[PDB]
Amino acid sequence: RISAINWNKISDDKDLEVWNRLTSNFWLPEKVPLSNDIPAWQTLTVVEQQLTMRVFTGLTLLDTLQNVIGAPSLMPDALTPHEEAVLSNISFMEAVHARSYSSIFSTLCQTKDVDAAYAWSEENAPLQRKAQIIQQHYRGDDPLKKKIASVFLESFLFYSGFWLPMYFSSRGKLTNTADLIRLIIRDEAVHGYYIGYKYQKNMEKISLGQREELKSFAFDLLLELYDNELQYTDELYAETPWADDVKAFLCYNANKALMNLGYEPLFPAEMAEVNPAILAALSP
Amino acid sequence: RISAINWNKISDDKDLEVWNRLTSNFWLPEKVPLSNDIPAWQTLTVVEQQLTMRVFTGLTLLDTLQNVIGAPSLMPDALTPHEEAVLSNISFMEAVHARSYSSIFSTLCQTKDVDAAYAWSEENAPLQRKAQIIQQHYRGDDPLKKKIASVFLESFLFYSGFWLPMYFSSRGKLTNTADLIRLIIRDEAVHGYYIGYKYQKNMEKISLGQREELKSFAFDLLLELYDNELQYTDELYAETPWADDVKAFLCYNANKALMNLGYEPLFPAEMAEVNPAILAALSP
Amino acid sequence: QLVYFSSSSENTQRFIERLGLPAVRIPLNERERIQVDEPYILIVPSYGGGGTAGAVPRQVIRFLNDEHNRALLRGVIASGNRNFGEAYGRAGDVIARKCGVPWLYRFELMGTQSDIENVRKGVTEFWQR
Amino acid sequence: QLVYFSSSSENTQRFIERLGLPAVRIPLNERERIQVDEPYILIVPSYGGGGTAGAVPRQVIRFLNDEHNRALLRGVIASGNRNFGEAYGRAGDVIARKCGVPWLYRFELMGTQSDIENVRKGVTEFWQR
Ligand SMILES: Cc1cc2nc3c(=O)[nH]c(=O)nc-3n(C[C@H](O)[C@H](O)[C@H](O)COP(=O)(O)O)c2cc1C
Ligand SMILES: Cc1cc2nc3c(=O)[nH]c(=O)nc-3n(C[C@H](O)[C@H](O)[C@H](O)COP(=O)(O)O)c2cc1C
Ligand SMILES: [Mn+2]
Ligand SMILES: [Mn+2]
Ligand SMILES: [Mn+2]
Ligand SMILES: [Mn+2]
Repeated sequence: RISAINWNKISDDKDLEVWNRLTSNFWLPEKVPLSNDIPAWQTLTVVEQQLTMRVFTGLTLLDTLQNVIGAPSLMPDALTPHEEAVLSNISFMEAVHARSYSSIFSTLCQTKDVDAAYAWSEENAPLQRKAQIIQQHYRGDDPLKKKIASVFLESFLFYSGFWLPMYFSSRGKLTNTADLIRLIIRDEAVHGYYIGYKYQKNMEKISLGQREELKSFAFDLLLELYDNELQYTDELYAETPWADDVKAFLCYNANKALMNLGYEPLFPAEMAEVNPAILAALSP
Repeated sequence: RISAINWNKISDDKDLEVWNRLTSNFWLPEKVPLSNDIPAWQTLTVVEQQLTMRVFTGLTLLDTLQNVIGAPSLMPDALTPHEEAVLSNISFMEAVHARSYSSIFSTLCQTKDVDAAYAWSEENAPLQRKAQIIQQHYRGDDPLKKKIASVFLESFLFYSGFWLPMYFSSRGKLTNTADLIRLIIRDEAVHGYYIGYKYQKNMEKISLGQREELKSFAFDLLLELYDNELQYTDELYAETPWADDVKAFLCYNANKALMNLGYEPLFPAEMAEVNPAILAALSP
Repeated sequence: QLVYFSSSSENTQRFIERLGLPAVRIPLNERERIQVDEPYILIVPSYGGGGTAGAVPRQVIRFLNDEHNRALLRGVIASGNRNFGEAYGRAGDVIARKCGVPWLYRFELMGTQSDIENVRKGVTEFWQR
Repeated sequence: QLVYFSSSSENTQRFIERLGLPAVRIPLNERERIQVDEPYILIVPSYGGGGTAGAVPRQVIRFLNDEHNRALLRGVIASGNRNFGEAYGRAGDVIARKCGVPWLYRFELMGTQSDIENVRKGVTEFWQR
């Protein structure tokens, strides 16, 4: 039944390439000096603090989903035994991402306010719908739809939350928290690339007409998740004037998620004009 | 279905203890200078080289089994969300262990000799019988038996292979390979401890009648795998005079595997008296 | 003209296909011949690993090791992803500093319509000066 | 008299039960403090890495920090696992070095029958000094 894995008998060179990239980029939240952000956490308003905790409690839920259900659901559909091993790394690192959010709470935040943010996330309708839609495709019978959902979640949907530490970084606030988030972002950039690459490889062994159906499904799923994420952004950033800037950052990342899957960008330049300070926070 | 994980709301302290120990002990085969063992490798006899490759091809199969089926089969039976996250690390590190054997092959060995050793492993009856018994319980519907099989494999059975790098270490040969094996052993000691601990925690919720049923099963399975492992040792170490010391080392580790599950050692002192040079190689 | 490299994922390949301009590809196979006669701008993706970052792909190095190819190089465009931080388009400036050519443009993945528009206008104005 | 610590896994606890000698346990609860009156040997498991980066459990540190208990310490026995290399039973020689007491014995997990018999003979012979 089970055969011994041979890393000197590589079928797809990308498997080894991504294995080496992900494993050598290993990190833990303890390696980041988060304690240096306490003086900066003080200067933030109650609104900004509340927004911060609600963002990370939301991201904790979705990273837990990727760890428990997300990555493992892709394993039976792996083309190579080396892909199975790479997915084991991906699953583990999702637990590291989710763990790192608790490290931010433990260092900077008060237990009372954190528990309130957890409760706020549980009752939030757009976050729960997002979780449900993505999870339903993971439990489905279509291997390719699982890959679409995974790419859409962490190459696009996550950036409604990722925007905040990037904005604080440009204002010179919570720089260490932003560094930790950039380590997560660096992981997800490879995750989306790899899963998207394996999506396109599996698209080669299906009919021309079936490719057109799945292209239509992808843009349908994107726009369903997009409409939901607009509501999620409105409810999160309600007490701030940043709503429009996050939505432009969403459209920008939505295009990148489509490019990972090998599709044309859907959103035009005028809808995807991100504040230059956010882009500079990504790439210094 | 999915709840947001909270590492600041710990149910069982051991989950965090083991998470911290396993993650902080992260390593890769690339971090070990395996190429420095080339001179020592070339002083070995054809018998010794052949034995080394057959040992590591056998361990590759079993570690691949642990990555693909072993650790994932324990996930649905987890007591806490934190146990699920730790099992994600275990599963990934099983893939690292299997990958490290190929790193040894690529560095020291000839390709046709490695392929011949892989073929030998495929046609070896005791090795395949060992693989079938362990997978049988993994794909079964008794969660407690999966934990028993997992502890017996890597706290007991693996050591018929682990003996050799420790022997070479005692004679001052293949020291870097020995250092790599000690990193695998360091992982497996915690793996067996944790899985064994969770086995004991799960047995607190069942009747006395079922505990005695599982105890009788555990000892019967141990003797079944042991008798088969003696045959595996005889066939593996046929061209050497080391079989008797390997078997003594097997009985020593079998007692440790039982203790991880909370059972009394079964093998007496005279059967488990390991050559002190092997023990010194394990703990300098 | 244009010379480019693209891995089996083919992000840069799809960029060139959507660009429309005539271009020659540096072969994906390691041991294949590649020579150009007309002066060119190079388009490279980045592949930086960890410590000793080999951001420039092996095929691009083998291509630039040729003295005839290197002499006709005039500019470099970098492909990649902003999510890699300071390593975004790392292959661009590495070749730019080694070969003494200017680093012109940086884009992500297969490039947006804005990236295609900026390259078309950037390339044509570059050759006329 | 023996003083011992054991975690929720209770490997050291099971060793003491099989030993057959009267022993007082250092409370698993960190808030609880205990005092002994007779001279004793201390039996400790090692927990280097993961816990507090140190080998000695926090409850044992609190036990020894009490000047009353430390003065009655006569010897130490370390528990652990040989698979941890140089760190095997490292809690023993840390307490032995810091308090100036002899490190008497090292054993693994819940201990073998040889370990039990060696500790039985060891302790009985020790208290004639
Ligand atoms: C292992 C690996 C390393 C990468 N390193 C970088 C990098 O350092 N900087 C960057 O901007 N992009 C980096 N990328 C992203 C690629 O450059 C990007 O996906 C590019 O569009 C691929 O082009 P291609 O498909 O034509 O080869 C990396 C991708 C992989 C798989
Ligand atoms: C996080 C962790 C760290 C450990 N570190 C060591 C160590 O450094 N040296 C050692 O010999 N054993 C070490 N061990 C093994 C334990 O000391 C051993 O299992 C002991 O029997 C536990 O006793 P207890 O169950 O009564 O607490 C460690 C175990 C864990 C879980
Ligand atoms: Mn993630
Ligand atoms: Mn991911
Ligand atoms: Mn293993
Ligand atoms: Mn293991």
